[PDB]
Amino acid sequence: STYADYFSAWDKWEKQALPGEERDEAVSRLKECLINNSDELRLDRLNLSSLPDNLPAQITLLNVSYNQLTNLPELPVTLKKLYSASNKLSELPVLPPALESLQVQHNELENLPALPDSLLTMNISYNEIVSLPSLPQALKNLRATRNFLTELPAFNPVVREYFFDRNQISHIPESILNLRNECSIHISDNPLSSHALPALQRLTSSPDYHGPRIYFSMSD
Repeated sequence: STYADYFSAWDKWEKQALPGEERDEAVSRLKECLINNSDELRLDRLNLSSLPDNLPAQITLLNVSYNQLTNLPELPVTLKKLYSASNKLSELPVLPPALESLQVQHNELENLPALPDSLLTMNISYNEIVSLPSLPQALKNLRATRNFLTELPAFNPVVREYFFDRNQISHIPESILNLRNECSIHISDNPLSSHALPALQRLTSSPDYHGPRIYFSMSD
């Protein structure tokens, strides 16, 4: 993509702004990013209902959080960090092959696309997701609070944190019990069996307990 191609598409895109929509500011930022050949582009809090199709191809970080987006365009193949939290996305495009961070919390997602093996961190909290695709083994931080998952996924001592608070999980599987002290699993506010709380209360506070750190209620 050439210089006139970019300025062209961005300039036309800016023309169709609603009142209150900061596409002017967005284009300034787009132009700044291309001129300086920058790795980062931040278009957060610009009241945007969409993005122009052609983002700068060299970017490694894209932040479009806090807008009113409904869809994201195809993403730069080079992208390592995508923040698009607090929008209205109903689905995500295919993810850049080497993405390392995915922050899409507070959207309207129902499904996730395939997750790159490079993924290290993801927050998908406050969406309407019901199942998870296969998880990257490299993944160390997954926040998924307030979705509608009906079960937990199946998982050297690296620090690992899984947040599944406020889902629809009803079964604590034996696979949790085989994780070790380095994994933390947050599981409060799920429709688990009446018995799960006191049962996990006595299990985890025991003198001889080995197994993941489990947070399983609201201090109850």
